[PDB]
Amino acid sequence: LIVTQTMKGLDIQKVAGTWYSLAMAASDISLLDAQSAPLRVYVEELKPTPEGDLEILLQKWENGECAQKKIIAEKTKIPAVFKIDALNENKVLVLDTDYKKYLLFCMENSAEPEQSLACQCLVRTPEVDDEALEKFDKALKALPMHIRLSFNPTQLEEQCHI
Repeated sequence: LIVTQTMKGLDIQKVAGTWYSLAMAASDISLLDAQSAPLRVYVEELKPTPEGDLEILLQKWENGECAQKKIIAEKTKIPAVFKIDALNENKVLVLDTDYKKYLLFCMENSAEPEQSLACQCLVRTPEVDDEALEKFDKALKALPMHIRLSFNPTQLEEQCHI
């Protein structure tokens, strides 16, 4: 309810497998600032369960080391929207995907006021996808982002993007 872009007809089973966090954007600079900033997470694999929840394997720079983490995004009644438990619990939205090349998604808080939001362009291969990046930029102009990060094919192949 800042993000009002979801993918129609999402088949969550088809997002299974390998992904690369080619680009990231966020509403607040401090969310993506340093290696260890809170939302600087690098996706490695999407694992939908048979019951339709979404597990996410990612890397996070935790204590001077690139750490391995597993999150479960629980399904909702909207197939493009998932929910994560926490103090504040946060929605994950799938904005758009072709399954085979790119997926765009955003993470937001239920706050108020306090927009607060981060989005990624995920790609299947360690390549700069011009088309994906255009679509990411379109989805973003509707949103109030203040930091934007981009990674090259060498960094994409490194734990925690170098």
